[PDB]
Amino acid sequence: MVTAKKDENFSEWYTQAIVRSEMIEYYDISGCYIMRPWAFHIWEKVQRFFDDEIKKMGVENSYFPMFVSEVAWVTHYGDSPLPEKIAIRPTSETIMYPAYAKWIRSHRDLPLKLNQWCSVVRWQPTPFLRTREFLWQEGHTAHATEEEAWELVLDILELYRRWYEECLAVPVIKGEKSEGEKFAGGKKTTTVEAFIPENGRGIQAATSHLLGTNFAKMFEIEFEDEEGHKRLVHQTSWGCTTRSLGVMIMTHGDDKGLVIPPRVASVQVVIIPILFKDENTGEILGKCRELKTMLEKADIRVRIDDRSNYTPGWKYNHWEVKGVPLRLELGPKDLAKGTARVVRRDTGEAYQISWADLAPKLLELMEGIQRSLFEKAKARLHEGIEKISTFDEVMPALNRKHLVLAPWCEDPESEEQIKKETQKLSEIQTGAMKTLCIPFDQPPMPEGTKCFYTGKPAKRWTLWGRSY
Amino acid sequence: MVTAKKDENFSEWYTQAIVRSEMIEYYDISGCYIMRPWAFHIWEKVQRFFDDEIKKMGVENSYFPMFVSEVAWVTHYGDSLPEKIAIRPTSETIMYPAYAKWIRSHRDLPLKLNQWCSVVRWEFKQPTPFLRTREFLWQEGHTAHATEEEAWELVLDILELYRRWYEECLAVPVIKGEKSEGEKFAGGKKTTTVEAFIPENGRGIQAATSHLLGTNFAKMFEIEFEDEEGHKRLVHQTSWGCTTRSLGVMIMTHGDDKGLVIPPRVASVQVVIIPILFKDENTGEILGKCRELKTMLEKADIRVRIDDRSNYTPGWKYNHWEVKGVPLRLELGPKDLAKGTARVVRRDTGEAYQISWADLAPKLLELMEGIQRSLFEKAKARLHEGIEKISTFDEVMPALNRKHLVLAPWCEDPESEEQIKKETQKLSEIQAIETGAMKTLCIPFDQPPMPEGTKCFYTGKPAKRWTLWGRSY
Ligand SMILES: [Cl-]
Ligand SMILES: [Cl-]
Ligand SMILES: [Cl-]
Ligand SMILES: [Cl-]
Ligand SMILES: [Cl-]
Ligand SMILES: [Cl-]
Ligand SMILES: [Cl-]
Repeated sequence: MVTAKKDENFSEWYTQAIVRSEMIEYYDISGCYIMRPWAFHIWEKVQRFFDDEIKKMGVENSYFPMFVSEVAWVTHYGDSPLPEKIAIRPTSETIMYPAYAKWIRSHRDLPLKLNQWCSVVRWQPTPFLRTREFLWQEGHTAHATEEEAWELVLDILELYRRWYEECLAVPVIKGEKSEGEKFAGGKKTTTVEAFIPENGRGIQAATSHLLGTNFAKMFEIEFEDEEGHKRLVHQTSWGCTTRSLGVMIMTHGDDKGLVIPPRVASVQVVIIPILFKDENTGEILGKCRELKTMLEKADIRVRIDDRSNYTPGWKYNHWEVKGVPLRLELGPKDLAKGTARVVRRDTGEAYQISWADLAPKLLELMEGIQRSLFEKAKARLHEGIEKISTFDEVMPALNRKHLVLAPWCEDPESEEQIKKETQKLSEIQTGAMKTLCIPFDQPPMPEGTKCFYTGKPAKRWTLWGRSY
Repeated sequence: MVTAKKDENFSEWYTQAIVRSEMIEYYDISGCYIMRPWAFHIWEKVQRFFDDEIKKMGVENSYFPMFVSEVAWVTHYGDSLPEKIAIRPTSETIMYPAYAKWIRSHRDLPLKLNQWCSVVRWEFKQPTPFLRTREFLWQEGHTAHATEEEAWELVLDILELYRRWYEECLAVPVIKGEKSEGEKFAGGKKTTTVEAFIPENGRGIQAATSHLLGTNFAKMFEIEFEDEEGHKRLVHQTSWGCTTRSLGVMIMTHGDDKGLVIPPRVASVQVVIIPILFKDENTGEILGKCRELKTMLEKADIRVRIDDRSNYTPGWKYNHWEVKGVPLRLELGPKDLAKGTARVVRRDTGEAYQISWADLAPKLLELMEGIQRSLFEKAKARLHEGIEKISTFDEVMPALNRKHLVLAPWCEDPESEEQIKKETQKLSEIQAIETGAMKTLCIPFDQPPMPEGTKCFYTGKPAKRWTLWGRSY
């Protein structure tokens, strides 16, 4: 059972929700966690979804060593030292890019498209959101042209929007990072941003980089043009991590614990046979098994919780804290009437559905729930963004736990100034406010509109806020 | 092109085939390889098949951390770490303290976990991709049950999946069996196995294992639960794993002198379309029909690739896809455009078929089935031809020298195995003068009859069970 209130002690509510739903287990190296089936199976769903979509695009998977010759060093084995100290892979570029130079010779070798599903390590932790060790996906492509490369960068970004909005039901905002927030080696970084109302922080959801040609020049990734001319390749890289799970929990969770969007739920309907005195139990258990079969033929994912060592009441709370969307109760009365009682997790509403009507009615409720979760979350995000024009509007907005959309000249130096300044003021009253992205969806920029900070001509509207 | 002959130069053969098929790239750290798609997608398909099957059993996936508090130590970050930390040696050290916390009552049982991941084994000797590597991919399962009976049952269920992984997906025949006391897992009580055979060097190779760990691990980590009557019991555990070795085994089993032969059930591309074009001839007539034929074939779920690359001849493409072991090649030339047919070539036998465009999808599904059945049947016939049923130790060296295994009546005494290993190691060296040790591979589940007085082929003590021996990987 979850006792901490989401809107009162947020970090405590969160720890409760993930721990009490059996998603994680804690561990003696800080920033490292055991990922349990309840969390891992949800990751399987999005992984499957993304994997299928990238295969449609002709992307292939592969696996690279975790060892190369910033860095973390394996220097000893036992007590004997290593004749050469071997590095754990800091980043994949080190290995993939030499290999790309050797595999690419002609335009006939392009585009080259590889992805990896693996875990990675980094070196003040929060489960899912910021960990020393996570699962992710990372893709690296090589093209003959920038247009082709750029088209892939956006296609992936669109898949990341889908992963969040279609699967996780989390609304996200597409945009470019500032010069100071993009990948430093790369030409151009696109991103997806989410928002956590309860502490008003923005959080980067996934990223898709147009890397251009620097790494190609650096690793001599070169190809023969159709006319026989030596050209550099145009590269992209992209990734999305198990952070996405964090955001989903934080977005849809309520006081009773997890709420899982049907489209990614391991168990969509849990069936709970009510036993009170042992005269009707056989018929009841038998019916449930039939309903499971009937529902499964409609692609519904179902688990009968017929464990005899637990009460009906214990089962409700259990499947509620785990966030199963739909609970179906079948007791002696329900059996006699030919019906089942169904309760949605998002709202608590209960329905009495007759056996024949069950598949279509559950299919429909799940769509209702999935959509309802997203729209509620979308409404919240819009409610958390304040359009503003002057810097003095900023601190009052951040105290409302809101983000801000403001006209900015896009001067990198101004962004550092803005970071420092907002940090400084937040202390008097980290607290810093930084660019989250410059949205693809730009409102109009009336002529002569000034940057909200420097007074100079504003170039574009920028999403700002406190951040993870 | 592959230049080494599979039975004359087996190792060289194997090395050419994996590289020229573009299954792997080489890497500056020895025993470490990049696994390119042609290889990795075969891993993807077996993983899918296996992961579907264990979910039906209630096994659930999880992810345990790669680092911990014979070990490889990470000591610095840049130029510098306070506690020297370690790449996870086995998974038991992290997993079993967690099982100890998770298990308290009979209601918590059974507990069935699995992990898909990469592993580092630091000691490898001489490196060969899929066979002897620093890093590999695997799955490892770990369960815990109220009774030994239930766990044992799970062990055998898992072993059955391992037979299916090999025989159904990779068309590799295997033999289920019990390991001997000296070949089993040290700490466990019973260990079952799935063995394969490599005709070209006469070696057996362990394909996968499923262990009845019993309770000694429970005792060591204090994984106890309370009985349904309040008594503290130790859990009965299992574990089981299957690695990328499965692929090296598939490679060895079906390959021939032109290169790889990949079973249609796991081939990344099942049907390569090869437009009979030359440089700057393209008029769209050939590519056009090729694309239509592709679309038509994917409507029957055939995995299809057109090789439209402009700067290679058809002959070079024929060889390139043969080396890669694509099961089926479909050739579309001007002549075929004129006759309303395609010519398709079976990779496994060379046999060619003239097939009319409308017959292609049903005739190709049928061919792929046949290729899949044939690969298994021919490997199974080879497997049973490689096994000699014997009565005494004398018949041993001659059989080893025919690159075969032996099936012998054995008393199962653990010291005899160590002896049988030494003697054969010694006799092999004698011949080298003018490696070689023979061990138990398994005690097969499938027991032929055992007449009343039958003696142990080596000690003369009365024999207990028939036992499969051979030289080994
Ligand atoms: Cl938090
Ligand atoms: Cl899935
Ligand atoms: Cl990346
Ligand atoms: Cl924070
Ligand atoms: Cl070999
Ligand atoms: Cl194991
Ligand atoms: Cl088939």
